[PDB]
Order: sequence, then C-alpha cells, then structure tokens
Amino acid sequence: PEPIFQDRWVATPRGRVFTRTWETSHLRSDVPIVLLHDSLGCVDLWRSFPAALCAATQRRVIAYDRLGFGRSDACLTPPLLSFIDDEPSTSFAALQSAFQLTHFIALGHSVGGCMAVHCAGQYVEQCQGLITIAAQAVNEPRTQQGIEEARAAFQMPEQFAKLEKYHGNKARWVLNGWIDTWLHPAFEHWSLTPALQHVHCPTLVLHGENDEYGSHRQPEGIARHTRGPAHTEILPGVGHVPHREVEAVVVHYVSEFIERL
Amino acid sequence: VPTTVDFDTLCPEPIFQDRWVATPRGRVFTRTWETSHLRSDVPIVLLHDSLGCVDLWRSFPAALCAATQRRVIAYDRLGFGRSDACLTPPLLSFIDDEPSTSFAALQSAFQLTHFIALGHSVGGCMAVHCAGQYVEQCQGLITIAAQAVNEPRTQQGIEEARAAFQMPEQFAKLEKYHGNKARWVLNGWIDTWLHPAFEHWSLTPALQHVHCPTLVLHGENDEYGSHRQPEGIARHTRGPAHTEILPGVGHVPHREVEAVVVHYVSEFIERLTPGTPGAPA
Repeated sequence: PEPIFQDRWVATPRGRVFTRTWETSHLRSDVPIVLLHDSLGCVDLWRSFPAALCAATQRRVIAYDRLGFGRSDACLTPPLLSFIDDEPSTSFAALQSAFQLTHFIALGHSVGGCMAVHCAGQYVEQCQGLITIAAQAVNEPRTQQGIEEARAAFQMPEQFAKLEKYHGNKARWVLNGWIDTWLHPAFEHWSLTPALQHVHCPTLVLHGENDEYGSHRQPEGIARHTRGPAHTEILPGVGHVPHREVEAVVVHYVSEFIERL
Repeated sequence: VPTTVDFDTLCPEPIFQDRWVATPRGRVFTRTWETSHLRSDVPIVLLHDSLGCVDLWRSFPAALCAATQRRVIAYDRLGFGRSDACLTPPLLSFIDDEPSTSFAALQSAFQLTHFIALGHSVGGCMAVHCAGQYVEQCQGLITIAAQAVNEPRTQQGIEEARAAFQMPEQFAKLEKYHGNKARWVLNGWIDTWLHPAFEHWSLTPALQHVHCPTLVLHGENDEYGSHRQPEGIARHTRGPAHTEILPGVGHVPHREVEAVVVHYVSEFIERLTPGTPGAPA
C-alpha cells in the first residue's frame, strides 16, 4: 500500500537543490505532480501531504526545496525582488531539465502558487494543469498586515527556533527574504494578473475561508485572469494552510481535478 | 496570525466544554462545542426529546458545529440525563414552562442575547415556545419530528412502549442514559402525554407567535407522528417555514441520517442572513 519515495539531487549554477519523489506500486500516469512550497516552507513542512496525494492519484509526486530553502544549499545573497518571476528559470528550470519533464502538473502553496502560475505560463507546452493553494493574485492590506504580525512572533526565540528546525541556519535568510521582498515599496502595487493571463491549462483554485493573509480578492483574482478554465473551492473553516488543516479534503479535490484532465 | 511552521502538529476540531447551570430546583448540565474560526457569535441551542439527553445526541452536536462554524449548546433538562434528579413528577405544563425553566437559567447563565433553537420531538415543541417567548433573541428555529397536535398514532406508540419498557433488557437501555432517574424520565413521558389533558393539546397557539424562519424536518416513516405534524408546524408559523420530509427515516433523523440532517440545518442557518441566496435583501 504505502507509497515509496526516493531522494534525488539537482545541480544548479548557484548550488544543489533537494528533491523527494513519491510513487505507488502501480501508476495511472507517468505525468507527475510538482509541488512548489511557500515562503517559509520545504519538503519537510509538506509533512504527509505528498504521500497522501501520491496514494490518491497514483501519480508521481515531486516536491523540491528552492535553492536556499529547507534541505537545499545555502544562498548567501539576499533574494531578488524578481524571485516570483525568476522561479521558472532558476530552481524549477534545473528540476525540469534534470528530470526531463516533457509533461507535468504544477501545484503551489501561497507564494509557491504564484510561481506555479508562472511555470504554467513559461512551460505552456508541457504544463497540463495547475493547482494554487492560498496563492496571492494581488497585494492587499490583509497580506501586509499578516506578514507584519507573523514577523513579530519570530523574535520570540522559541518561535524562531521552530524555523531553524526546518531551515537550519538558513532560517535568518528565509525569514528576511520573506519580509524584505513582500513589504518592499516596489511590492506595493504588485499583481499576478500578467502571469495569470499566460496560463492556458485548466486551473484548480483552493483557498481557505479563514485565510489569515488572503481575502476573497485572491481566489477571485486567480480565476478571473486565467485564460484556461478555472474551478474554485473555498474550503470552510480552513486558514492559510489547507494541506495541513484539511489534508484529506485537499487531496480529494486535487484528485478529482486531475482525473478530469 | 500563524505560519506553515505552526502546523507540524495538529490537534483535533471541534472541541467541547462542560458547564453547570444552577436553577432553584437543582443543577443543569450543559456542553458547548466550538471551532477555532467562528462565523457568528450566535449559538445553536439544542433541546432533546422526552427520553433523550446530551449523551443521546451522540456525535450530531459536533457534526453540526463543524458544518455551521457556530457554537452548539446542548443541555440536559433538569431531571434528565446528566442533570440533578427531580423528585416531583413534571407538571402537565412542562412544554409551556420550558422557556421559563431550564432554558431560562441557560439563557441567563450564558447571557444569550441571540440564539438559534433546535428541538427534537417534544424538544422541538419547547423550541417553538422558546422561539416565540424569546421573539427578540431567536433568529432561527428548527424542529425534528416535533408534534403540532396529539394524534392516535402518537398515543399508540407510547402505549406499546410502556409495555416494552417492562422487559429488563429494555428498561436497562434507559438506565444507561439517565441512571436512577430512568423511572422518573419514563413516567414523565407516559403520564403526561397519555393524560386526558393532552388528548386535544395543540402546538398551534405557540406556533402563531413564532416570527423567525423555521426549518421543519420529519421522517417519512416516523413511528410516532403522521405527516399531519410537519404540516401543522409549517402552516401555523407566522414567519417563513420550509419542510423536508426525510425519505425512509423514522423518529430520530439526527441519529438515523446525521449528515443529511446536518446538511439541511447548516444550509438553513447560513441562508438566514439577508443578502444571501435564499433570503432576499
């Protein structure tokens, strides 16, 4: 029953990127699902979600830590303000080449979903579906305010310690690269609308009713501007992290979506 | 405001909490379920049937709490289930008295300026009395197998039940849920409804003072009450009323088809806000 996983390292100009790939005994498709983590996430913080999704879809599930994150090599300079737009040419491009994905389905959580939208855009010929979970389509006060609140909790050593478990001493970099980009004045009028207009595969928009960072503005923005068909599911009673809060619900909707492709 | 880092450990949802409410004649057990995110501060108060109690509500109070994202309060009427025993037999006015007895103490102890009332069997009857007595506070009302009139089918099934609860294996089932108070509960059921003062009792004067919206649920095969009953409830409500006859269900839908009941009740409650589909603006 339970799905296996293999680790596999991927080379990049700037350093080594970690990937984990789950499988089941029998696959229904060779086309895999690639997961893009959030601003403070990593394979380890995807917890049981990749196995559960692999079991339900009988598809390969590839999770990867962006360079400077999680299990991947440390990055010594601060991140560029272009890091969302840059992701289909950086860590993802490495993986896409390394694993020679002629075909893939992209799934991304939070700012990972923004990068997933970009990957569907850039790999228009290979991306066959997109899932976004709590993904930001526009900047808005609610997002800025939640990042501020969350930034404060971390100056308690116990809470920052929590970040060091999953990122090691790359934590300080991860925490600042979250805040320093999103609260930057250049990011004030930021919007995903140009990238969304380049997505042509079907799109599944998942967003928790009680998202602590993203209002109705976000799932609506995403479904508005897609060029391909786009189904939304507001999840009742769920916050910013649906794959942890309601893992079985998330896996259910994403299985349904992929079957329908 | 949390982060992904905070969700490496997950503890279950929804949670409940016990609370005792004092009355002049003794102590009233209550149990309030709750979710982390609430849609509204208005709670849904449950009223149990003639032989029921919080325990006999089983998992329904939590299922409903999850689906409504509201607080759900169940309470055991004085003399029942987990509450203090009553030595006196209930007054023939026990239905009419409820908005002023146990429910009163609860309403006060929790300072309930707003509630939604849900009742099962005779509890539905008292929920109707609560809806009209607390006309300002009661935003919604649900009845499940409630009686609008007394009827030959009701009288019959109680009477067969009175024979059947003489079997020790039967009466023991009642003892598991009320302990030593089982006899008072059983006699309080039979001696009121079979009394001549109940032969022509009607919920109609009470229903005509219910102004909030009302959802009337009733099993197609309800062992105790004909379809006279849901029609009486939906017809004499002063506020709007909607009926769901549940196919293949008897006198206990919340235990017979919990998800179905939870679905209709939660949808009904959400539709109470004007501006939503199902309540005009």
